[PDB]
Amino acid sequence: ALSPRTLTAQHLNKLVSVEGIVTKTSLVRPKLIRSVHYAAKTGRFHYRDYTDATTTLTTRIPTPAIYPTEDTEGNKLTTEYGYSTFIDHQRITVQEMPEMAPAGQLPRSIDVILDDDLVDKTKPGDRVNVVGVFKSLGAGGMNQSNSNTLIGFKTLILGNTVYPLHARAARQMLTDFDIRNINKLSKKKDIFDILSQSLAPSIYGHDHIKKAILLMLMGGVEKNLENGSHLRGDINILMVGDPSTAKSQLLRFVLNTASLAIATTLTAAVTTDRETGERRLEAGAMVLADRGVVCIDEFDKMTDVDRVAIHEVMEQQTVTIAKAGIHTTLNARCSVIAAANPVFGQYDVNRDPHQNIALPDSLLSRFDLLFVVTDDINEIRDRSISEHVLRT
Amino acid sequence: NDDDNTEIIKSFKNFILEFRLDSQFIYRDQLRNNILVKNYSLTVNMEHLIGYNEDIYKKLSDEPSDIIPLFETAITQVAKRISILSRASLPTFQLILNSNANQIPLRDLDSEHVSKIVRLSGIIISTSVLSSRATYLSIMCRNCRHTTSITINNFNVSLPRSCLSNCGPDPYIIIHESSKFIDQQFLKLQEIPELVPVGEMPRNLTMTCDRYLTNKVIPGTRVTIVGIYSIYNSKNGVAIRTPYIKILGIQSFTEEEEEEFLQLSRNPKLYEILTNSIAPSIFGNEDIKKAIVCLLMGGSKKILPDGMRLRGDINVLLLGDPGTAKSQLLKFVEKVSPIAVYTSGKGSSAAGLTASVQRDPMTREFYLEGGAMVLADGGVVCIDEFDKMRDEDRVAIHEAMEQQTISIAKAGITTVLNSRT
Amino acid sequence: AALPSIQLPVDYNNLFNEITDFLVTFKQDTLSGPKYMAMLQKVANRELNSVIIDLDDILQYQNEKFLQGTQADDLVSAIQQNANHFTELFCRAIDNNMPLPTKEIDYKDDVLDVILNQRRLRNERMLSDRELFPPNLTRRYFLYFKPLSQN
DNA sequence: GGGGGGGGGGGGGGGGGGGGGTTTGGGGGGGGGG
DNA sequence: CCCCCCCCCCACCCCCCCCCCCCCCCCCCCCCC
Ligand SMILES: Nc1ncnc2c1ncn2[C@@H]1O[C@H](COP(=O)(O)OP(=O)(O)NP(=O)(O)O)[C@@H](O)[C@H]1O
Ligand SMILES: [Mg+2]
Ligand SMILES: [Zn+2]
Repeated sequence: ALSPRTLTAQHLNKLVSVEGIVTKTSLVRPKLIRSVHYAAKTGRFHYRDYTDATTTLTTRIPTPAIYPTEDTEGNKLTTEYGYSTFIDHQRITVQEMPEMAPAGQLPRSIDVILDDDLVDKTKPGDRVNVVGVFKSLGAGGMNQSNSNTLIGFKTLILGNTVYPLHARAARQMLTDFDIRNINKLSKKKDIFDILSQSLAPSIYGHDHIKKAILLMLMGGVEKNLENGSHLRGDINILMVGDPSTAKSQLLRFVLNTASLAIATTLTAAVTTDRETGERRLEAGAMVLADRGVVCIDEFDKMTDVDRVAIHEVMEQQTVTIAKAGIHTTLNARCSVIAAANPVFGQYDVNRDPHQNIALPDSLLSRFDLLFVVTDDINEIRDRSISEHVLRT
Repeated sequence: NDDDNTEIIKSFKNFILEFRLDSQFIYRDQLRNNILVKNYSLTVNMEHLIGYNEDIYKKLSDEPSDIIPLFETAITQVAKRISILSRASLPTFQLILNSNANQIPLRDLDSEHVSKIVRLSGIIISTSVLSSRATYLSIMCRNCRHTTSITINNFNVSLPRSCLSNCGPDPYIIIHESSKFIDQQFLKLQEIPELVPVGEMPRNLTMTCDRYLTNKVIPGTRVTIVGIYSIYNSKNGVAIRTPYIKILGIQSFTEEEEEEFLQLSRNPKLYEILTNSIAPSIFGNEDIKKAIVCLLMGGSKKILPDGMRLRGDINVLLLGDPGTAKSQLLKFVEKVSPIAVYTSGKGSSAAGLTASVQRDPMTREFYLEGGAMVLADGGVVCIDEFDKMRDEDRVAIHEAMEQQTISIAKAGITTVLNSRT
Repeated sequence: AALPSIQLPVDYNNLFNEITDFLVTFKQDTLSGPKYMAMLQKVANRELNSVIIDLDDILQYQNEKFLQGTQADDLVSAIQQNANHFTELFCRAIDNNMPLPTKEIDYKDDVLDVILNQRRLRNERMLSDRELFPPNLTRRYFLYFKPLSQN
């Protein structure tokens, strides 16, 4: 039981478990392992199997990626896709958990190789435990091209299983007990208080904020009028105020209560990266939250090209693309809750949100509800939260 | 000459088995005790090798790259003889050298020291990730599957050019299952700053270590190195060669400082004593010195049942008039704090603060390298004249100062680093 | 470089015969010459180049044969499994069976006609004791398989 | 006295072996805010 | 009007090729008819 740090050359060719975090997931590629060929005149189906340092746990002579095209008798061969066998192949770089990395050291990392049904078991950032065989491969500079032989051998884990560590319900099951108690509760009058106050029970006060949050979670109905003329039913909220107030903690409670909820701290874009010789259309949180919700902390920090396009989310519940010939429009039909801080100093309750924060009034006005919260210096609140922090 | 090598080996075996001072066989004891705790190395003081038989030291120092493997071999044979009943398997033991030869400062090492044993000192400014070097290669011919092997001594081999009895031009391959490997690590040593010549830029050496010398140092540590000043033909003048050192030894709680610190803890006047001991030439500023002691000690770092983790590190800002000894206090804290980094605000860049991309000249491939915050992890970063720092740098301070992390996505390398500072 | 070989549950001779049988027989009879041979007369007139095969037509033909009590060896599965090879088989069947043109074309205006006619003349000069071409050269149409509908 | 056959030189073909094939910092220009 | 910001620009297999060797052809010389 190891991590990418304590994984050591003594462990080579042993079966190991590595605790870590996924980074640099490669694209999935099909790897040829058996090629099948009809022989044009001979009638027989010839074939060839293939080998490399990753497809086998033990060393065997590599078979170098060439399709044969002629029989022993010289007759030409036609390669048979479908009958030929390809396995999915993917590389993932497991990083050491930064909590484990000691003082003054960077986190080590290693490349896991995954085939077929272990492919895409994880995505970048997933905390994971992988089990596989730790291996060396390649010539390590022992081949006579390399004048420099101080370079070490490449090493890998050939994966045998991938356990995502999600723990240290997106649609829930419903029992008859749930059906009964939901309906029995719904006939009571104080449900709008009790359910909303069940949100964020550690938070002092802020009843109206919790009620407004519940109305956003149970948001309004869409209106497609005649000719399909669309008017938006979704609700949008913004919590302006001081830092150290309930805001960010309320966003945690909302994020863990809602479903199809996206965490941010936008719109859609046409994008490119180091290895891509190509441009791809990317989804921001509102597109990802289509008919869901977005949680936007530190919303005062968002840059101009984002804020200019937020109007399309707020008015049309959509976002439009306008470069690389991908002129199109995407569904972004979400209900948003955002939070923001003063750009300088504590919040001046005399000044407007437009004045305490750089966001324009012509943007701030889009939100259905616009709260301003502040760190009231109340002794009862301070006594309570203080003793909670001390017990912590 | 194999008989001569055998007599060298037997000479070293006799040195292990016979060397004795004040009734103790120190190297038999050290080798046995090292075997018990399962570290297969031996630390040899060359004063003792000289004192035993200076002919052996002369052979060693004339050509260490040939003699050191023979000494290692002798250590293996004695290890078996003192820990296994033979006629009723251990690896190749690492040799480690202690020395008091006169140091050559890192700038004076030049072509006359090539392949000599050298003693020097400096500051370790970088420590690469571990890497695997072969000791025993199991080797196979691609055509006839004639198998052979290479046993390697890592002091400077290649695959054989053609089959050792058509068989193809360049046929051999490695059997990675039966081959044996060791850990190798690269370090960069910079010369001691108070030894740099006037107006010079400080010079540095790349150097290597393996087995039980890996992970033994961290960046910023001041060390004395014993190693072979040596050469390799890098890919990047004409007939030129890259110098490097193959390390053979490093020097950088004890059971009585345990008692000393118990006694000092028991002293009732301790806080006044430490307060006086911070920047003792600086008069006054008593409460500020008291706060510096608090910052040095830190609070207590904590973990909750949720996995959530709470800051132990204290941050202190000294804002005030000119000539109030602020910079003097920071430049003292960089001395006393066991891990510390000193920067100045106008000397900074966001990269050199959090972390930066590099391309290693040795592999010729990318790797990420830590900035001032990472190098201060576990201690204090002293940011002098902080008011002069650019806005983007002060933004980059936020994560490393409050979240105590640095999140990275550069050159395709996604990574997150720790910054307990 | 010697190769091993294995037996497999298919025969391209049998399937080539099945493909040409389908081509010279089938029509969309539920809507009441063959659809494909008529379309190939349009190809022969140089009025069409996009030859489309419906997998639904193949399925209807298979069901007609199975209804008439003979197994059609499920050509739909074969083309859905190793599609690329069956482009070659379908094109060879068409090249073996396409009828001659009806509409006039001014046939000599195509360089391929002149050059292959000249090669034929030269080959007859040889053949007095004193393939003609690779078929893709002469093949003017483009062949595509069109998928199954929901069923 | 011319044509065939023997012997030697010169050229061409064929085979075998070998080598090659993005981040960070700095200055200056250009534009926007106090 | 002046200064600061921010933007730009720049640093292992397969083919071609060459070298080596062997055979075949063509010319010259000598003999035979
Ligand atoms: N209280 C003091 N006791 C002794 N020496 C002092 C004291 N205050 C200042 N000095 C001396 O004055 C100098 C203080 O320099 P420095 O540490 O740079 O002050 P500072 O607070 O950093 N001022 P500045 O760099 O302009 O922000 C040193 O040479 C000290 O020796
Ligand atoms: Mg100062
Ligand atoms: Zn061989």
